Amino acid sequence: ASIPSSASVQLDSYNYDGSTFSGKIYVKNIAYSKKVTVVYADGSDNWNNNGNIIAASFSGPISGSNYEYWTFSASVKGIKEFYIKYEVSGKTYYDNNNSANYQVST
Repeated sequence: ASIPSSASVQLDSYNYDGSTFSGKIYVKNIAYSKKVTVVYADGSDNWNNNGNIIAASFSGPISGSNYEYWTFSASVKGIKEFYIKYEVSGKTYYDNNNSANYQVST
């Protein structure tokens, strides 16, 4: 089957409660030196020409497909919007709704 659809990467899911972020990601292995970077926007709603990034960490290869599987927990004090970036030591892409921002269910 063909996994890629949105981009090289697609957001799996994340959780929230009080002030807590816990997120994991579903992305293809292009090369090896990859660095997955969250950009999740503050409780001001969207970036004021800023770049609030928090690096995600790989958990392991996704058994059953040619993809990798990323996880991390974050202490966020105020979030509202976001999009996750796929930054590679060769390329860069974006997983972002359509062309705007993911609204965080707060």
